[PDB]
Amino acid sequence: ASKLPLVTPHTQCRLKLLKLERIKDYLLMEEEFIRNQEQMKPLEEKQEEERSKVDDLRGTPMSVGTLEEIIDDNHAIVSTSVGSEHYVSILSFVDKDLLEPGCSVLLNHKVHAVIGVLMDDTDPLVTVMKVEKAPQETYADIGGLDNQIQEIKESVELPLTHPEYYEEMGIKPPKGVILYGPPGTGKTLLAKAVANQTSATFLRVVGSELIQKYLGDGPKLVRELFRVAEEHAPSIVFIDEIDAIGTKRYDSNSGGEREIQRTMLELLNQLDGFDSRGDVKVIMATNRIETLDPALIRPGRIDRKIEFPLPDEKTKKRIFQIHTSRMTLADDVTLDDLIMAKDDLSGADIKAICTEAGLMALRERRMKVTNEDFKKSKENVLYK
Amino acid sequence: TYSRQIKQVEDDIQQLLKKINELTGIKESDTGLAPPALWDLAADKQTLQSEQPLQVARCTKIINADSEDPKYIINVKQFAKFVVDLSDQVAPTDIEEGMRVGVDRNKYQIHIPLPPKIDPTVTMMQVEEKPDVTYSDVGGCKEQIEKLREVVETPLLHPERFVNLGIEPPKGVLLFGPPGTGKTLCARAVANRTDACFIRVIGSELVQKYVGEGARMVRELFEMARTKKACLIFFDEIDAIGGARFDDGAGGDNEVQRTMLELINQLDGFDPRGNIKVLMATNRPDTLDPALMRPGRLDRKIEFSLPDLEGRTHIFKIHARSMSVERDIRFELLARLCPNSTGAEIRSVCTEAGMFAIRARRKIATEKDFLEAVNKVIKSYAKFSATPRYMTYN
Amino acid sequence: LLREELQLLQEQGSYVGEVVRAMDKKKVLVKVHPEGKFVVDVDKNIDIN
Ligand SMILES: Nc1ncnc2c1ncn2[C@@H]1O[C@H](COP(=O)(O)OP(=O)(O)OP(=O)(O)O)[C@@H](O)[C@H]1O
Ligand SMILES: Nc1ncnc2c1ncn2[C@@H]1O[C@H](COP(=O)(O)OP(=O)(O)OP(=O)(O)O)[C@@H](O)[C@H]1O
Ligand SMILES: [Mg+2]
Ligand SMILES: [Mg+2]
Repeated sequence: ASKLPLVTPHTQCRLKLLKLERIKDYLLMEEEFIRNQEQMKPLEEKQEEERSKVDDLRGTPMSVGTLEEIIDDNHAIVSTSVGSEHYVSILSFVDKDLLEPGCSVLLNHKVHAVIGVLMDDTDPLVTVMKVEKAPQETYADIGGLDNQIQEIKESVELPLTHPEYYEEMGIKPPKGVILYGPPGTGKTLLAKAVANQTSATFLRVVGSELIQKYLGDGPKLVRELFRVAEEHAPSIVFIDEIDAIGTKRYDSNSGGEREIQRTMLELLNQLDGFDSRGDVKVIMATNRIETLDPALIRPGRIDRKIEFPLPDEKTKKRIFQIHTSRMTLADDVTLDDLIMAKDDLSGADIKAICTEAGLMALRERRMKVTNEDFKKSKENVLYK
Repeated sequence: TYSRQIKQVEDDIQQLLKKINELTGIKESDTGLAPPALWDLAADKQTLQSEQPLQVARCTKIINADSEDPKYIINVKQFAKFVVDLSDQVAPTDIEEGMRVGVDRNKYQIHIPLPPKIDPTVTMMQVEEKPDVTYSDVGGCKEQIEKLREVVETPLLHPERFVNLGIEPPKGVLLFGPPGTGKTLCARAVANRTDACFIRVIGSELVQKYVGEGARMVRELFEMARTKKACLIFFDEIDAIGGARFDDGAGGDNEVQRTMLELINQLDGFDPRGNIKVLMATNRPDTLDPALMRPGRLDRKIEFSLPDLEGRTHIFKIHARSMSVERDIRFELLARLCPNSTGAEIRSVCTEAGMFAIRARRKIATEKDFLEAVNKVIKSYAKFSATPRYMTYN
Repeated sequence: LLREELQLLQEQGSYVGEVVRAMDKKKVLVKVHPEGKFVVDVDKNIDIN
């Protein structure tokens, strides 16, 4: 376990041979070094003798406790599960480093003395807000954008994969990335390919669900959220639809906008706090970019501002080609009549038409998709 | 040449490490304990010595005493209350009232006094650790650096020049301007340079769900503040913690105002904080309450505006000192291109201007690379720019 | 059997618990209705799965 971190010749050399031969002699020295201790000091088994001596110290009714202070000379005040706290002492098999206020520990039944500490059963919300797997396909699924994708790899992926380029430059990566445009323009869709691509611990949160009914529960949820993001790894925090904190008012919130405000203040701390931040990236996305506070949008808090335009028609045919790739297209159709049907159709619109047309074929048990499928299909999708 | 001969002679000793280190005893990965090779102090003696003579000594809280006699009045967590006594090992001196004491479970007598409650969420906002921000790095507002630093550290580092002159130094100071101007970044150089308890406070963390709840947190903060001799209390973004009182009709924003009034009381009146210096910083000061803005609480009043030309050039020389560039560029040209601009924007231009050299295959940025930063950051992001309604602070 | 009930009914009551989950070395983590969690053992007649 972490015996020798050096690998640097990386060849067939007498260097890499003599490494092990040295460490060979040291590990044999450890073997026959400890071998004499039981040869001339049997006196025990030492594999379970001292171990069950510890387990003969500690009783089987192991009560579960929680720290609240520390006095260094192995005694402290520890809170009971009832609440009536004590002033017990602490053992020598307690390996006194994992002791923080509020931690779960192991106590005696009788004198309630601090026997051991307890590993904490994670947290329900960490898994809830924690994204497990890659959602879907890569960046090749998107099509048409091809410029800001270089922007997203630029601020996000390239800092991860090539931390040589910033160092030869004498520079750090940009901090904050924001995404804005018309709705249905693939804003979340790009983040799915990011969540495909990355190996970092990924988090995703809607801007709508920040708001609470309890006072300060929002900002508390923020503080523990950034706690979770920082405590894990090179992490990617995504926020969708952050305008919804400013647009809609809900009567579940006891406070009005002057609690929403305080929520945005605590978040505004967590972007640009004086504390050492660490390796957490921030991707934001919405459609109403003009509405929120520009104080969150200052450089220092967000560096990169990324608009998503409406698709041009030669990109539209590409998006049709993507959403018609694996499907049994009957050759009755022409996609170019389908392009100019709406002047300002989204990429959600194309897939809506395609999938709904597949629903129309599955009404008639068919396998291929004909022209009138699209004819009545856009009647269903667009006009209502 | 000896391809397998290095690999298996490598591998049998990489395994033979573990094959006898299991015969040492590090194994049986636990559920919360310690290394078996370490605990052996409490092995035969303290196992029956720190245990079998040792009591539990349940901790309590004193109500009060009475005259002529000990006849102490104890209090516990949930249960009833007793008339109790000392031990012989302690004097009745430090058995003052309202004090936590360790007390046996049988005779119910006092063993040792205890420190009172600290409420560890307040303990968390002690920083314990310093950032690296140099006064060299906040260059451009050196008069503000001086005018602040003469207030902050000079009595702490020299408590004689104020005394022998015969003046009491001020205690309170706010810092304010538009965002990104170097308020928080400026505070980090103080937390760098300092030595005493630097207890930071962000006001939205005081937003509680119960009533009076943050108000007691204020009190406890000043309790452990008065324990220390000299202590620096930091206040970030105090507009959440209070604008003013404006109440009309149904009581709106009632709860915040009472905590603000407690903050007033802990600052001024009736044998105060003494040697406890405070430091606020806001974005928009215009919202703030006048009695809060009364001196004796917020004496020094430091503005942070944009640098004139030379501070901006200096900020170019701060963020731009450590990047591969063309040697023969000039920054004064760029500062001419950035009239109304913060140093965060300057840094952002530095970091983007590197990325231009990172775009194709260049190692060092050029002047026209900087120009490629200027129009994009300054003029293409000019829809947002966040500043001008904060110049008026609305 | 019937005379034996006069004796064996002198045995005290049995607690009821609630498993959160088990840990190493034949032990479990069990909490009571309104009483705190305990790290306790198993008997020999109970399998971990
Ligand atoms: N350029 C595109 N290429 C392929 N599919 C697209 C494109 N744009 C949008 N879509 C389809 O539209 C759907 C909606 O994508 P997404 O939700 O990311 O857009 P959005 O702008 O984030 O929507 P919203 O504004 O509702 O958040 C995606 O599942 C995607 O398949
Ligand atoms: N004088 C300066 N020199 C160099 N960098 C600066 C200066 N002022 C601000 N900055 C940059 O601004 C960023 C934010 O600084 P700071 O957090 O102090 O802003 P602020 O004035 O406190 O406003 P806010 O409270 O919104 O953050 C820092 O990353 C720093 O790089
Ligand atoms: Mg979307
Ligand atoms: Mg700041």
